[PDB]
Amino acid sequence: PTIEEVD
Amino acid sequence: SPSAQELKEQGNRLFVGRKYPEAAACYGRAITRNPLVAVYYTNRALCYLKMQQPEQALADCRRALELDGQSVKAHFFLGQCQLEMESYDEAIANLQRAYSLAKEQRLNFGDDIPSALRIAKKKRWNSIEERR
Repeated sequence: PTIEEVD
Repeated sequence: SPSAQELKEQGNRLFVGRKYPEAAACYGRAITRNPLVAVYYTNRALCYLKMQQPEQALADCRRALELDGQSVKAHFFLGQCQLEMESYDEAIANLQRAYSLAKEQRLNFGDDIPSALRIAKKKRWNSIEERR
C-alpha cells in the first residue's frame, strides 16, 4: 500500500 | 441527490481514473454535505498535490488537522506542500511527525514516509550546495 492514495 | 458517502466514493473512482480536478470537485461536494469529515480534505489535498497546487493542498491539510490532529496523511501531505515551498525544516518536521504518528497507529505505508524524509533532506542539502 502507498500513502498517496485516497481513503 | 447523492449522499456525502456516495460523493466521496465517486471522487475516489475519479481519482483511480486519474481525473484529479474532477475528483477534487467531487470531494468539495462531499464537504458540502458533511464538512466535519477529515478524510474528505486529505483526499482533496492529494488531488491538489497531483494538480501541482500545493497552496490549495496546504489549506485542506489545515482543515483536516483542525478536525483530526492525529491525521498521518494530513501531516504527510503538509510536508509535501512545504517541500514545494522550500520550507525544508518545516517539511522535515511534518514528515517526521507523520512517521511517528503512523508508528503509534500501526499503519503500513511501506517505505513511503522514510522515502519522503530522504527526499526532503536531500533537497535541503541541495539548497545549501546551490548557494556556494
